[PDB]
Formats: sequence, structure tokens, C-alpha cells
Amino acid sequence: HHHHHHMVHITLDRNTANSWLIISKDRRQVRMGDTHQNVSDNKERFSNYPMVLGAQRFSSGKMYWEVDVTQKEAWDLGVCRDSVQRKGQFSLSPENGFWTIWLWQDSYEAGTSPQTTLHIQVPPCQIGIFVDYEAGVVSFYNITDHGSLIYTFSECVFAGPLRPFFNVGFNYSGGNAAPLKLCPL
Ligand SMILES: O=C(c1ccco1)N1CCN(C(=O)C2CC2)CC1
Repeated sequence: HHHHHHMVHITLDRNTANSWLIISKDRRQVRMGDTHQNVSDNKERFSNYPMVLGAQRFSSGKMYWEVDVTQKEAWDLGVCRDSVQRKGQFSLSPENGFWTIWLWQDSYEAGTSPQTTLHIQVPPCQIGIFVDYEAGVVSFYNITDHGSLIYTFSECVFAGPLRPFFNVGFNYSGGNAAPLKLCPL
């Protein structure tokens, strides 16, 4: 792909984070803590899952960023509507305002309803995410495999400003403590 020139500098929004997440001082890394991180509750925080939003809001244009997922067993990545539900249980779907892929139990899937199996021969250590607001496209790329396409959501109905979306996943196994990291331009 040739989307690299639309690179944007993404930072994480502490105020949206689940209360167990630890965001680095530079706001470029997030990981699961082993306990509540001693923050006050607010209506923006994801309550049920280890999720956080980027600070940036997109309502036009073409945007590209990269995320490091090295050594993780479980995660979700993509983009969501600023007004997604924060509290309680919900599925990741375009009907609920999410355009995402994930790793879970050694398989990769796109967050369609119902979910779609992905075909990845080279497990990615870094994921590229491309958004074309006007075209209604969200695409995912395997940076470890020379940028190969993972998945394209097309005919997207964003219906609002978009925010970068992250889930570091639970760490019930003791094998999923590693962070998500926003990779340098
Ligand atoms: O954004 C998308 C989309 C892009 C790719 C796949 O779906 N959609 C379609 C599914 N949706 C609905 O059907 C709405 C409940 C009516 C929500 C918008």
C-alpha cells in the first residue's frame, strides 16, 4: 500500500481509559495493570473491558497510523464513533459504531456482525490502520508481511466523528501483559 503519507500522530485519552489501564507519560503506550489505577470514575471510561480511545477526532480526510502488538495473545484495534456506549456489555460491530479487527485464541477476526474469519499466514507484530472518511473505508494492513492487506470495511456509515479505538485485552492467562504501542512515523 501507499497510505504512509497520511500518517497522523495519535495519543491516548486517559479520561476514556478503563480504570485498570496504565498509559505512558508520552500517551503513546497502554497496558493492563494488575489492579485499579487509583483514578476517579467518569461517564467517558469504558467500564467492562480494557478499552481506551485516542484523543484525536476525525470528521474528514484520509488518516493512517500503526500499532505494535508484539507478544500479545488478545487485543482489538480500529476506529469507533465518538458516541459509542462506554458502560455495560456490548459487541464490537458497525451497528454499535465500531470498525475493528481482533486476535483471540490464536485466530484473527473482523468485527462484522456476525464476525468474519481473517486469513493471516504471518502473525503481525505491527498493524497499519487506514481511514478514508469521505469514501467510507477502514482498512487494516500487516506491517510484518510487507504491508499486505488484512481486511477492508467498505460502505461504512460512520454517522459521527471517529476516534482511534484500542483494547489491550484481559490477562487471565499471564501471557497477555504486553502493551499496545503507537509506532513512530
Ligand atoms: O458501517 C457499516 C458497515 C461497514 C461495513 C460493514 O458495515 N454499517 C452497516 C451495518 N449497519 C446497520 O445495518 C445499521 C443497523 C442498521 C451499521 C452501518
